[PDB]
Amino acid sequence: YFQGVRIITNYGDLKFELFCSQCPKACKNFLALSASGYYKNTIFHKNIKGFIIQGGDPTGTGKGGESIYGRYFDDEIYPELKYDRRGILSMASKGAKKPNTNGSQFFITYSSLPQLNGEYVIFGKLIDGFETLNTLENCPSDKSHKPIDEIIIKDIVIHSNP
Repeated sequence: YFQGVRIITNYGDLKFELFCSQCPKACKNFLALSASGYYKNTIFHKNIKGFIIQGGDPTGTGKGGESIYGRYFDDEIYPELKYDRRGILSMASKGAKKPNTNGSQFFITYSSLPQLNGEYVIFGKLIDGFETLNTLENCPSDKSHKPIDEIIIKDIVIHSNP
């Protein structure tokens, strides 16, 4: 089952395993947006050391993005999927506060974050590119947590092992 994707950035590649069985709606959205080029030449607009790095807004402001299903789609949230390691991949939203408000924006965690458990859809985990994530974490941000130099997602591709 579970597929891999590679997020190709201007600082190197991040490889994620996606949780296909558990979170098919979140995974299909991410795959279909990725395939249609929706994430090409976009930025991570928020980067907070020891917390999260967030991108996936074609607008780059943190206000935009929509799903393949419409503006929003429903949560796939489970006790078995937790923020229990560095490199978890999730959908941004306004907290499960305003449930079922996933769009296109996503974030990657820099550590275990039990306060986020149940709050956001987790749908993958980093399996390779840990060195890339270290580099990203150390990229300076301004006071609004915006990278000073742009962190760019060139593309997100479905990875096939040779």
